[PDB]
Amino acid sequence: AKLETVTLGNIGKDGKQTLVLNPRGVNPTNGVASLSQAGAVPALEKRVTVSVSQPSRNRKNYKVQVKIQNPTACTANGSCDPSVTRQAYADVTFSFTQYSTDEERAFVRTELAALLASPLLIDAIDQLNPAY
Amino acid sequence: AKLETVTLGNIGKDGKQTLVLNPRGVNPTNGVASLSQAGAVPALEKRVTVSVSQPSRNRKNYKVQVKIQNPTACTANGSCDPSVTRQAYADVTFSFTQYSTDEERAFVRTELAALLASPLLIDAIDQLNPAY
Amino acid sequence: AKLETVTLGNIGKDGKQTLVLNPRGVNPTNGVASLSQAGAVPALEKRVTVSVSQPSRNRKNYKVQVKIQNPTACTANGSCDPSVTRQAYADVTFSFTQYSTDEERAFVRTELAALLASPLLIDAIDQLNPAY
Amino acid sequence: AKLETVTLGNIGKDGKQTLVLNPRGVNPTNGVASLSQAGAVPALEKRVTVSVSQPSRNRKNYKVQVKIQNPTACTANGSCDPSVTRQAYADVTFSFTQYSTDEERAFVRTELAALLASPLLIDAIDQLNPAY
Amino acid sequence: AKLETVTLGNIGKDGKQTLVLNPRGVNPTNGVASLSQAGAVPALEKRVTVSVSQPSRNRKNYKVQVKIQNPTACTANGSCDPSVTRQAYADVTFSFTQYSTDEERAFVRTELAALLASPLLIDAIDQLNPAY
Amino acid sequence: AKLETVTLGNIGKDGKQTLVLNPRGVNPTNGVASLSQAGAVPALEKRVTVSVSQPSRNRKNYKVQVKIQNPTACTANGSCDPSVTRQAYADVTFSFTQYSTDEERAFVRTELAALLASPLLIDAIDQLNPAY
Repeated sequence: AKLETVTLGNIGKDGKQTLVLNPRGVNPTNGVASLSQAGAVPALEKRVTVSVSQPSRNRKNYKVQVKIQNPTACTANGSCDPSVTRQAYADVTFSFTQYSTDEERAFVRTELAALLASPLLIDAIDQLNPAY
Repeated sequence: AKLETVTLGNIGKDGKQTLVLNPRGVNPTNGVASLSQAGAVPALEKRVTVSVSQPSRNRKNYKVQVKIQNPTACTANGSCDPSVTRQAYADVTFSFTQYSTDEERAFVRTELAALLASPLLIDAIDQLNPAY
Repeated sequence: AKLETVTLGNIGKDGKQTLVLNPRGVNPTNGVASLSQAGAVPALEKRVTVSVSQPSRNRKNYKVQVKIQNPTACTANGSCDPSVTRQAYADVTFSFTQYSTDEERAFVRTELAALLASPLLIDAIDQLNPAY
Repeated sequence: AKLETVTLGNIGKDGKQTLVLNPRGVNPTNGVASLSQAGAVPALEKRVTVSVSQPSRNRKNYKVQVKIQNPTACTANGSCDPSVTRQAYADVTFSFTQYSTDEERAFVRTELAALLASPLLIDAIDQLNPAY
Repeated sequence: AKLETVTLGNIGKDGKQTLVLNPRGVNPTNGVASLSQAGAVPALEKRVTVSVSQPSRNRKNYKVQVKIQNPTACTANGSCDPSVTRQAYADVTFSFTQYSTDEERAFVRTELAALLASPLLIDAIDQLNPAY
Repeated sequence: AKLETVTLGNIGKDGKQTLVLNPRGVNPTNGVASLSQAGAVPALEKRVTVSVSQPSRNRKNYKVQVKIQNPTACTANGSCDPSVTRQAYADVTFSFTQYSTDEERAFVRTELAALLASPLLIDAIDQLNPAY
């Protein structure tokens, strides 16, 4: 996953928007990759970062974690710089056995995408209805 | 949200498998739909569970939570022992406030579908080649 | 009361408005039904929910409770998303004996509607005058 | 509010009964009108009481409270014993702030009159068939 | 397993009666679902109650249960409630180990319904006559 | 009243299979009518046993006890003689008072068969789907 700029799309309710994730770098002090759209004023921007966690003396498994930050930045007309008055997010953790293969890990990755793209979760997220 | 049979296509590293979930009833303590996999034993494998919390606690926010359970077998016995041994799994939480826009929630959802289609996230999971 | 969408009307001071209550679902963790108009941004919306309480080892009777939420959502022109700066409500509890019949329960239900629709309460609610 | 004789028509499961209340005086401790039912003994049955609180406590809000008392008899004795035994009742509170709009208060009131006319609330009370 | 309205038929001594079971939801502290009868008075109802339990450690097995059914109502010399005595009861549970087949489960369910219909039990139960 | 061979058709998931119980006399330990499946191995696996008792001094209630056993044997890798690994069964009882008669017994056993055949129990048992 050697970082490179990737444009993501089919975004939003209609699946029409795109976003661009430009690597900013990888933070060596915590094992976290970071890419963003824009970035002139980071507080106001959408960001995606990924942690890397390997098996260890105190870790039974390894992880890939994606942190998704989606702020809403507002200012009233007549004023200056906007500020974030909402922070929307997602927190995606993948966790796997050291004896697991690519196909099995991929099932979890693609099951997630296929299911989040399915009505059960589309409604759980857009309508926020109780499972029912 | 509303539960109905879910068919998930284009699954796995090849993008060729199909999974079928059966959301047949919601847990009274956790608000969790049991998305059983099709097949009496396979149902326990590749199982997913889903709950949508309400802003009923002093956080004043809510979370849509999907838990993906993918334990797998290693060589079942003639005694009808499934030999389930190893496991892959994921925890994905969304992680919004009460004033959030449905469109923004949709972006977060579709952005993840897009991230799961990108080498920046895929290589780190299927080939376990992290960001750099 | 198998939930279905119902339009309510003769609403407001003149008895002219209507509202639509679309089931969102029933929360199995607390026995509470929920329906609303709209819902894209739940904090800002009118909602009606109903609890169900049955006789028990620690309950002498059974109840039907209706919770009515009527927020006032405001933003100033030139800004963004409105927020609620008023929460108006009603809390309606019905409670009955296990030996009571439908007619008796209906008397309480229709007595309430007939009386809330009568000047004694119309003025108690719109004018907020002391009983006098 | 202002008290005068109240006639409530279209009462009961059939919508055919008429009740008559007599709001003849307000309780000095609770601010409660005694809406006596017509008839010296029937007055005690199907009795309703009403009070409008003022924002005189550190809540800075107020409540219109109506209490419906519908105890009923089972087979009076020749000794002139009314045999009142079983009871149906309701407590309805409105539950507004000092800055509320009269129109919004009217909506809450009329919305309840409308809810009491809907199967979503009726079936749960008259047939005791709750939401689902 | 959505606990929606259930209609039964072809029942009673001559197989000619019908019954609609109207669910009232599930007890939050007891996994058993309950379904209401057509009677107006709760104290007189013959409620159907149902549960599916799926244990892990402590039992490592599965259980499904239904509770049946009715107290007998009557009056004599004047009353208050036409009161009921439990007279007609049955209790059916299903039990099996983990990882069972759906066909195995189906046979136990269908075998019982067939056994109940069969003369050896349908007449033996009516008469309470041991089969020898 | 009499012991007889039982043929049960239209059973199993598809409602098409037939099971046959060969009579096996009486067990005078408990007054149990023992019947078992008509085959060399089913004789060892699959069986139904039944007893009926009048009230004991500790009941004032008649009892019917039906035990349905449908275990599955598996052949371990090294066995010649397969044995039961999955002991599936059902526990079926009835209880009636000393003043109950034919209709009380009839609606219970016929309502039970109707319940077993209902879509709620078909799904609750065959799939093990909780009624939520």
